[PDB]
Amino acid sequence: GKITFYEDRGFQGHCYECSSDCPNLQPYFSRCNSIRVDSGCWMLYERPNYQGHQYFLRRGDYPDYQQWMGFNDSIRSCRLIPQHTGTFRMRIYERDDFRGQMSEITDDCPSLQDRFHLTEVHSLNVLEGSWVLYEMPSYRGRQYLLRPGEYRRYLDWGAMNAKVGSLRRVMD
Repeated sequence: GKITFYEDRGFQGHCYECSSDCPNLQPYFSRCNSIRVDSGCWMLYERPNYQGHQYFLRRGDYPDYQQWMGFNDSIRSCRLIPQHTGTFRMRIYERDDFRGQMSEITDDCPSLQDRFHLTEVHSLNVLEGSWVLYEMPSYRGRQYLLRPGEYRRYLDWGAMNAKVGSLRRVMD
């Protein structure tokens, strides 16, 4: 994977090229107002150690931070997301700790409201592949990376509430 961070918009100013996970990008650049992703699927984070607002980016040019639905120009850590192939799989649950009704999801869902008549998910279990959870339908709003593993409370994917609008498999 290869991603380049620019301090100013329109691919101007001090920049930095990255090809791996980095838990603290501050030793390399101070702010980010545009990005070129040459390859790889990336999750970017507002704060060091993969904290704060999260943003999903794939190959392409992003001339302003609005293009990754940014809240501000802070990008201080990043993950190169492993690219799974074949069946992605996750189980979603109505209640904490894998309780309540369970639904299995093995494809993209642009509206959990349309598919399940749900506005919230309170726990989920990611069995295969990485995913991005979105606050709003059609892959909009706040974003949260779901790697394989257990998420027994919504707090575990970094959200401040259980609102879930859409879910996307991380694919190139």
